[PDB]
Amino acid sequence: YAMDYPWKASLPRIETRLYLDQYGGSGDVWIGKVLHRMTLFCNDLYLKAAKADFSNFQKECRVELNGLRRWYLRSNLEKFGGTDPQTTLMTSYFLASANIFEANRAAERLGWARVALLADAVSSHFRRIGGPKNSTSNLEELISLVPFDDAYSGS
Amino acid sequence: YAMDYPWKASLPRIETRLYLDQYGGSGDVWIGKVLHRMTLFCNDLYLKAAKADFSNFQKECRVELNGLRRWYLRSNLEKFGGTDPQTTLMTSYFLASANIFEANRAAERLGWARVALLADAVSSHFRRIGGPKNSTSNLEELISLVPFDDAYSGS
Repeated sequence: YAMDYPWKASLPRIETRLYLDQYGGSGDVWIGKVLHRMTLFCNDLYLKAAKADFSNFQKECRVELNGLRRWYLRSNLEKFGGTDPQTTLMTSYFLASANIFEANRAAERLGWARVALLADAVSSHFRRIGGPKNSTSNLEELISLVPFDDAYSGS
Repeated sequence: YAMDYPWKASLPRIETRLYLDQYGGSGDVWIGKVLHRMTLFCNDLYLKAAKADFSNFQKECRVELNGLRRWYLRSNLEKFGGTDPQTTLMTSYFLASANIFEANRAAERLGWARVALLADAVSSHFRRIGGPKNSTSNLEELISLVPFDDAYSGS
């Protein structure tokens, strides 16, 4: 994994799932003059911390895409663009949630993935008419499909 | 003044101006059993006190007038409006400045003026077209004339 995925392109979440699938724990032994183990270093407990918090993170985020689904399919924006909405829906939430993965900054997390899906289905719409020379529908009103909050939606 | 200006028609700045003409200071003399004075509140420096409080009130009454009159021109609004827009600006800003007379509430004083132009001048526009039936544009766009404060704008 390290030779073909450099630091420059690795998401900070993909291998953290894969690191569970590669880690033995305290069933792994160092040799020396005499073989030995290290329990401040390797336990069956660091996994128990990790298979607790990452597992409920995997739990608590897949109900969010379940909640993020219908908004895309109700705000009249899913109609045009790609061949199908669902593969663009799951792609745009992956890179928007593999980076930020803690339960206190969801408002930044899901608000990222919304305006992720806003700017590309309209990027599709401009080439399908050939640029902004022959577009007539007003485009600064699509920005209101994100709900109005005071602390965010001003600027 | 007190026989034709009820409490429902008495404004807190046109009142103060109309008492300085009948204010005496220490020149007002009281009659008891003996012709006698009372130096404390019947006092001549009090007349100079409020008049020192009243000039510096009016000094911002000219510069917010000059400040607003350059904004109303460039905003392309004199297309609409009454045939005398300067006095229409006068009758709108005064109706705020006679109400709020404290200094550091200028943002309340400017906003009450700047909304009540573009909220009134549109009502002239509908008297020609018949209502909202025969409209030809999006009337929602007319807060572009309003300055952007990053806290105050969106709500």
